[PDB]
Amino acid sequence: AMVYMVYVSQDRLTPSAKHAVAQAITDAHLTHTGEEHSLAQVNFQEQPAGNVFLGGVQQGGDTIFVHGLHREGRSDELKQRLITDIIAKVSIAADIDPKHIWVYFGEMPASQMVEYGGL
Amino acid sequence: AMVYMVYVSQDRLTPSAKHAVAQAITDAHLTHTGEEHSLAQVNFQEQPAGNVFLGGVQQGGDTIFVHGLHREGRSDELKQRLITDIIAKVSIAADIDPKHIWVYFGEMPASQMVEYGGL
Amino acid sequence: AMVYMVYVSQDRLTPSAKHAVAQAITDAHLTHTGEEHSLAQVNFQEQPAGNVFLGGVQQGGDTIFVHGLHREGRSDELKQRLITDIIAKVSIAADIDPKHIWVYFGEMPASQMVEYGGL
Amino acid sequence: AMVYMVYVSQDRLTPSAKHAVAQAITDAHLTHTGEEHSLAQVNFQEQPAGNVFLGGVQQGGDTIFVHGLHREGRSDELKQRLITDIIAKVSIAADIDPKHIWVYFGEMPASQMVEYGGL
Amino acid sequence: AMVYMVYVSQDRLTPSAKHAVAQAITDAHLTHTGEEHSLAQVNFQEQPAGNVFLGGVQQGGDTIFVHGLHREGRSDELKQRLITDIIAKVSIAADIDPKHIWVYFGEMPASQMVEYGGL
Amino acid sequence: AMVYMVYVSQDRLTPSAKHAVAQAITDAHLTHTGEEHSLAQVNFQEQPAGNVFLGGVQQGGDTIFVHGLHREGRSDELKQRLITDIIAKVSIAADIDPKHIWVYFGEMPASQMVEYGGL
Amino acid sequence: AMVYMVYVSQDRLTPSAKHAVAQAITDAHLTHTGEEHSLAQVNFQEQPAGNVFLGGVQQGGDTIFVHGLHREGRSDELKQRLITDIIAKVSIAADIDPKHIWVYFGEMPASQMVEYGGL
Amino acid sequence: AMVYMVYVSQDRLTPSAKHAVAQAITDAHLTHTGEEHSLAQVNFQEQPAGNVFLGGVQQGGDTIFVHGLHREGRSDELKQRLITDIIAKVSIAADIDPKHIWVYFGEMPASQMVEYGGL
Amino acid sequence: AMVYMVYVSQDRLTPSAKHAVAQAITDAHLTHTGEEHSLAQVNFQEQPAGNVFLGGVQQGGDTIFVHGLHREGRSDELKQRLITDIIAKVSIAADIDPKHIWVYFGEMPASQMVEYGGL
Amino acid sequence: AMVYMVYVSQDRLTPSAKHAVAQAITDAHLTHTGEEHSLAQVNFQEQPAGNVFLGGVQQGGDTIFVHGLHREGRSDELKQRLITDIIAKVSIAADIDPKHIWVYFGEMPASQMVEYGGL
Amino acid sequence: AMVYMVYVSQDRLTPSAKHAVAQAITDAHLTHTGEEHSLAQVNFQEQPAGNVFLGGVQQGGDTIFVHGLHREGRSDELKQRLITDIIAKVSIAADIDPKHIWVYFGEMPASQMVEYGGL
Amino acid sequence: AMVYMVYVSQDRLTPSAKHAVAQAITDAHLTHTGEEHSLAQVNFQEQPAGNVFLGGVQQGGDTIFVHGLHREGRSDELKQRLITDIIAKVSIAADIDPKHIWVYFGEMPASQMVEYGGL
Amino acid sequence: SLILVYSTFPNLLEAKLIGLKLLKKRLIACFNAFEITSAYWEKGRIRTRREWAAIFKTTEEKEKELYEELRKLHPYETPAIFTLKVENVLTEYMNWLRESVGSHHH
Amino acid sequence: SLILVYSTFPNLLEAKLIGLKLLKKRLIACFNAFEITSAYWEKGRIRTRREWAAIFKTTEEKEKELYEELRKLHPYETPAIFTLKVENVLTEYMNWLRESVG
Amino acid sequence: SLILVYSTFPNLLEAKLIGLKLLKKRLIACFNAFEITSAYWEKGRIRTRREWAAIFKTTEEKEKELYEELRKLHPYETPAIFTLKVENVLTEYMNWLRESVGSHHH
Amino acid sequence: SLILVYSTFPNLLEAKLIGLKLLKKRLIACFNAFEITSAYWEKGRIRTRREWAAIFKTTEEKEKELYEELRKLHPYETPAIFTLKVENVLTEYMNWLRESVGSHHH
Amino acid sequence: SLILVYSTFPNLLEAKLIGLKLLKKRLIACFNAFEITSAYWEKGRIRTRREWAAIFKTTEEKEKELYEELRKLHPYETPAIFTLKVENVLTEYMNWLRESVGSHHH
Repeated sequence: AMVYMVYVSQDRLTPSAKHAVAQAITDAHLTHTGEEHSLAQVNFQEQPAGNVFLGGVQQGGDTIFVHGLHREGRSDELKQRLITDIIAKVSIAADIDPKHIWVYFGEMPASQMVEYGGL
Repeated sequence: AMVYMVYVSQDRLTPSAKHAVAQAITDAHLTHTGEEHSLAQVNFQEQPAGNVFLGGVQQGGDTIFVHGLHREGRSDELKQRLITDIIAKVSIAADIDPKHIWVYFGEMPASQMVEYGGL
Repeated sequence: AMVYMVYVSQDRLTPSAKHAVAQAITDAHLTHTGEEHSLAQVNFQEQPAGNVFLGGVQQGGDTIFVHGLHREGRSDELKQRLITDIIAKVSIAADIDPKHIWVYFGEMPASQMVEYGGL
Repeated sequence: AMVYMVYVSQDRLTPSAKHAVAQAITDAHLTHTGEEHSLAQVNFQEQPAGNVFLGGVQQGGDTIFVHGLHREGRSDELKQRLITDIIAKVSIAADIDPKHIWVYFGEMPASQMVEYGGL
Repeated sequence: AMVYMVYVSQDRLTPSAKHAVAQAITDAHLTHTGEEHSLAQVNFQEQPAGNVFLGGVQQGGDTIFVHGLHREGRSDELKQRLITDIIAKVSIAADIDPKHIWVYFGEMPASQMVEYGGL
Repeated sequence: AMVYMVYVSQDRLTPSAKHAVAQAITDAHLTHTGEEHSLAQVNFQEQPAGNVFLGGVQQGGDTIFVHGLHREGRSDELKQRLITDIIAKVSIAADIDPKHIWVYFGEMPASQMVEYGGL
Repeated sequence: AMVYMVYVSQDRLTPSAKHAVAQAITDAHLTHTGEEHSLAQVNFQEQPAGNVFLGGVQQGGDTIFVHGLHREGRSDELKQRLITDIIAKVSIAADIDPKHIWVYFGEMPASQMVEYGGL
Repeated sequence: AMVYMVYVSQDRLTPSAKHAVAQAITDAHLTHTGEEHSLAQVNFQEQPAGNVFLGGVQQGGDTIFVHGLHREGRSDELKQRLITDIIAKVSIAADIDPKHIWVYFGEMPASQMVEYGGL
Repeated sequence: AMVYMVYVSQDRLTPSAKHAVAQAITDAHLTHTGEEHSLAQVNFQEQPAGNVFLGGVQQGGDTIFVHGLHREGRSDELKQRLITDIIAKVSIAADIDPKHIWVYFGEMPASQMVEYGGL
Repeated sequence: AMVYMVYVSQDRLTPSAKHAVAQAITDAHLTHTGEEHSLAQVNFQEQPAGNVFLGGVQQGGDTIFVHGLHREGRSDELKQRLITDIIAKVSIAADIDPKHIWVYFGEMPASQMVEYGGL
Repeated sequence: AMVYMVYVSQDRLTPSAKHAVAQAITDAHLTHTGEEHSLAQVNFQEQPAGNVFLGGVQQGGDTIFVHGLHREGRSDELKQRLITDIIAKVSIAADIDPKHIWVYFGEMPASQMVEYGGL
Repeated sequence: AMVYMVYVSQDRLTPSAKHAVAQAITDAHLTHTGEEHSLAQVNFQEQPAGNVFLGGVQQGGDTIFVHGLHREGRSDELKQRLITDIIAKVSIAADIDPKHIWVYFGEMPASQMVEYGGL
Repeated sequence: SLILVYSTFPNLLEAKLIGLKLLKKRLIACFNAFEITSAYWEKGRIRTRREWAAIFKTTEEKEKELYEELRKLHPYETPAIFTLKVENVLTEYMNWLRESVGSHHH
Repeated sequence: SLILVYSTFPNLLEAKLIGLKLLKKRLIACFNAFEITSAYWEKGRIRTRREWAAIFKTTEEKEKELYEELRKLHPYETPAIFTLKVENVLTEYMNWLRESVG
Repeated sequence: SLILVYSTFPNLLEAKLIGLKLLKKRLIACFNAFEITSAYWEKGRIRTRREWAAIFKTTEEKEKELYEELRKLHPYETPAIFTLKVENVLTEYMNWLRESVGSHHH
Repeated sequence: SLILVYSTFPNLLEAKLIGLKLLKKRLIACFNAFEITSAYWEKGRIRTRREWAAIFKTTEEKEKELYEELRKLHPYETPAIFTLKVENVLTEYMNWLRESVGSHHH
Repeated sequence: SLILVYSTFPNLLEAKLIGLKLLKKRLIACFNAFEITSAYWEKGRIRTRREWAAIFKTTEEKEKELYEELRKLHPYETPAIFTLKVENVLTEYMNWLRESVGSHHH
């Protein structure tokens, strides 16, 4: 049940686009992990357009940055397939160019990742 | 002086509830680290209700996600006690079900963590 | 092409100030990494003033927290210089007391950091 | 779903005693691992009395050797408690002096421990 | 020339079934290792039915536990393909449901594994 | 007080031959570990002739497989001397060709090896 | 049988106080290590008062520095408890304020620590 | 608050020279470590001249051996600079040729170094 | 050029015995290390008889503790031989029972060991 | 821009054969690395026929030994595919039996590999 | 006394230019290692012009490739200074553009590097 | 089937001398590795006399440099004996002062050393 | 005067959450919780379990409300809850205890 | 039109070598190789084996020469060699296909 | 002509901040800072200290303003500040320095 | 007498190559190079850069040739090059300096 | 007046020891040492060396004594020693500098 912070510009994703992007990341997570139970978090962080700079050049509202926070111990193969699936599914679900999508994965020991209060 | 990013929904925490949650996290930090000098940062990140999805399910304004950014080198027992205390104290301070609270701790070498400009 | 999340209060940085800060962070990234091409991302995350607590004390809108997400492998010396330059350059660009600037660097394997869709 | 090979002398444990020992080992595995489902294997390996030598001295039928095959990753504290509980619980269940019980734990990566055919 | 301990209930495998199960494990070992010379040991350990407990429930004579003792230094890929081949071939050779087959692999340094007296 | 599982064929070792083999393994253990107190366990595991296969070839009752379970931390030279001594001394004590003797040593942290109930 | 170098000022401890301090350290060593019989060494190193400087300030005869030389492998918890017990017990035995006691533990491989000539 | 054992010959340093040497080492420690207030200990160990042998040759009273006991984690560069500063500053303070000064640094985990009783 | 601190009782070694003991340790160091010319230091630390306690028992003047401070990197075999040679040679040179000799070796990185001022 | 030393007998490769062998190794390097820019070095080392011995038997001029010097950090998969591609392409380009081709890969840290003067 | 293999083209370096290049590499080696005794080996390996290919492009007789074979354990800063000095000093000594000079350093344990027959 | 590059001056070794040296190196490889089959490569690399510099001094044709490229995993003891044997055996075979023989061993993972085309 | 109410919990989090709730409602003055291991009969055999015990300190006037609240909050169906009486207590500590649950907070 | 010829090989090097030889002989214009695991009857029992499969693409007029040369080069004595016909194919790709093999 | 003004600082950050501030105010054209170790008398004995030195380059017209502003910003009570004169400077570099502080404000 | 010519370079290699070239041409007696960090205006904002500074020592007779050679070799378009005069120099050192660039080498 | 005296040394310890001896003798008020890399002709070819440079700050009246002592202490037979002139100095710094080497300390 790991979390994906999804950084996007306000008004770029309608409530249904958010739903699709969320379902896309969640399906990818389920597919490549062995969770069986669907418990991954997608957390949209919206900011006004023009708050993103690429190479010093101010951008519109097209960029999407997904910061994944994962338990450590998964193979490079698995992580590579998950990132690739995220790029493709979000590209479709958001009707957006893949070049606008960045995905970074951070890893932590499972013992210091607590979901649903640990209950 | 570690940093706790606290992702909550807009209008879920009043200014007094924010102070009490921040006081809970900071008190827990002092209690378990032994700083003696209270310097930790709590940085509230508010988003509209509906921006959080759990297993694909859009949420109301209840979920709280604490991302703690810490220096490495602390024991596993200290971190688990600190996480448990954060869940319990925030649950009481925010009048919220502990199942709505997620806590993740990421660690970095102390050399690449600078607070108060390093002065 | 690392990512710098920059957490600031709303209305603290004009559009031209945001550009000057983003330019300062990006210039420093180029300077110290030696990358020939400017591809780094500066991503501003604005919140209302009063959402930052230091030692349990609510702050105004003068705090700046920079969370840099970098590929691993760079020396301690390089990271130290880059952090110092970010603090100094941002202090000038934003006309802000350096004691108000915090900088944390997190590292990840390069193979799980995908910019521009990996294409 | 670890495996506990239990080496005992023939006719030392009645069918109901074997059940009581197996229950004691399995209960302790559940207790200390926190697994929600009881899937551990207790596998009794009976030999005629006189096949165990201690310090070169032939023994009767009172020796019990438990060889637990576990996934790696569990803390030293957890393993210590689980071993102590196996000794205590089996001593009661089998009505046997605890000085007659030996317990060795071997660890393997989880990816090369396949239970129930991996399905 | 590593050894597979195969734990089974008495009368569950006829002398020809033992031959088939032995040929199955040996072929799998040859296939996935580069031995060229066939020297792997299969060691059947028979015990009366009802000596196996799964989750505290006494079993009939259908369960098969294969404990592989291998030189360390083989890749996770190779070990995964070998286990899978063992499950399938033994399932056929013994005419048995795969869910009844457990396979654990232990690993040791080659210097402390001596076959055929080391001659 | 390590454990040596000795897998032999039924009726291959008389009660006196069992004592001499156990005396050989135990003497070798004391000689090379330096215990001073003789406490090691030799646990004979007998199976009917024909249960051992070598490269697919069913054997008579000659093969002997010693699985030594040891604490970690002993030198490579000590272990190789101990293995060599076990092969040679058992060969003489059991009147058996050394080519019929296999010796494997597995190692575990001393904390998870309890003998004589730990008392 | 570890060594405790105990640096104290000439005339601070009478022979009876030396006995008491030595027994306090030796009892603590016995308590927290598992050794059966007492073999640890306490080696008092006396110097004239005024030879100790703390933060540049010349002290009197009321400082005690215990340098313990131990084999590696003991848990952090054990070392904490043993240090705490030394400070508390020496404080009583020497009728000295605990703030005057410093304790440092250095660790070596057991193979390069030889007591009683190695005989 | 590290410890410097300083081995010198009786009568080589007057009390004023001891002060000067102690302050030189303490200042150097302050300089190259970041500690705010002076807490490091300098512990002079005097012995009669002739107790030092170099390459088998009995010396006079003009040798100084500084054994510094430090917490681990400091950079090689810092330790080099601090050693160099100790030799240069003690040389001036003791009016002694630097070739007569030896300096060794030993490192321990900070958890097993307790100053001022840990209070 | 390593350092040997040699803790002995006042009056136990005459100056000629000190020479003999010092040369025995220095010769052994020369023998087992490859160094060309003799540079190792032997530093006698005398204390009144009765300052040594073994298992809580006050000793007389016939105990010797050799604490050797060495650079890391030497083989276990070399260190064993050198320790053995020190005990045997000091035993002859001091006409003392070897059981009265203890020898501990501590190791440091060569970069933080400076002899002869580093010149 | 890594280097392949290619050891061959004089007159075995015409100037055009050298070109083909060089283009073969360079294409393989480009294919399996992500250089984009073609900068790998092929360095032919010619020696008279009969200078190569295999198993003590003097050879003709058919043997080709390729010593690759590579930056460390590439996966076993990638390195295995590159070697295989080198064997095949050189076999074609040189019209030579694959059994005559040896390929060893050495690896170094990138910081101590400088191409084109580092400019 | 490390070894520098210097791969150059025949007739590019006169006997005096060879001596000056060898003097440059050796001087740099002494300067940065601190040997004091000049013992390093420079071994020129000449091949006909046209045997070097860069990105598939056949070269003239200009390219120089230095393969330095060194003991491990030297700092990254020392190696980078040595490489830089080799490029610059060889460029001046050989009147060659630094872009024609490649320098690779490989490292080995000192135990498996024997010079001058080890005598 | 490791590779021994042997760097010698032209005309220093007759065809029969090269054979005797190659035989000596190959015999020593077999002797010390225990390989049943002789597959090692000895590869002579001849250069005109005067291309070797030692301490900046040009040499005649008497220098021999052996660069052995080995699979990793062999003990230090084994490598030490093999190097000593190469020096001794080559000295006799070539009738050459052993002070003229240098031997360096480089190690690589076995999976990236492909002999005989991997077939 | 002072009473001590003892209970046990399946983990630290459950113990702390309940203990903090009781403090928030001003029903206890403080708790002390410590790790324990226990055993008891359940479903035909002796079970062993690692738990957390807790001592809740309060005034005897609050005992009945405390029992009723603890019962509604406890994760166990039939929790251990019992009271130990105190023969004597330090005067100044009793005053601190009394204030913590005083009516002025409500 | 386009024809596909399928075969398996004991390892990637063998598949790669044979493919590069057929491309050098202009008998094929492309091949796609991929790793497989297979099972079949050999020594009176089902043998399993990890192999590499190869799909060779060429024009129909080259089928005879492709079959015969593949048989000469193949390490297996009785190798799997069979052809699949295609119903359709991109025009531009066919043109590139015909030019590569002539 | 060109003037060089030298000063030392307790750490890199302080040196950088002041140099960048002086650039922002168009009081200097450039600075070069480098790590030093120093010694001097302070409080009865010779102190050793790791510092950062900086050379600030500007025109002689700016020297008075530079001294005043540097003293206002410096962390040290009594800092080292002194001026070196240059005998010659590459013409085009002197033109670059002058423009950097020209009254046209760029 | 002695002059010092100061310049800066983008990296150590460039600094050393140029410094060795100047020695090879007998234009300077020696150089001392040290690592620096710098800042200056460029393209509308204050830039920061890590560099290597170098002090080239030579005779005043060589100054003009040195400036002209350094200008042709420098990787920067508008490099910093300026001269500091020396008030005094150790006699024997001046003699060593003079010999290093003496006409007898040419 | 303030003067700067420059020299180079083979290592840090040699630089620091001489610098501290000069302060002990009240011949300088301060030194700033920094690591350098150097090159110069020696024994027929250009040598490169890692060194430490030092700037010794003192008053003009001390220059002759400083030269003579620095010469006697230096590890080099022919060391680099030369003086730079200062055009301006912070008045409060100059007074601190003069007191450090004043006659009252002797």
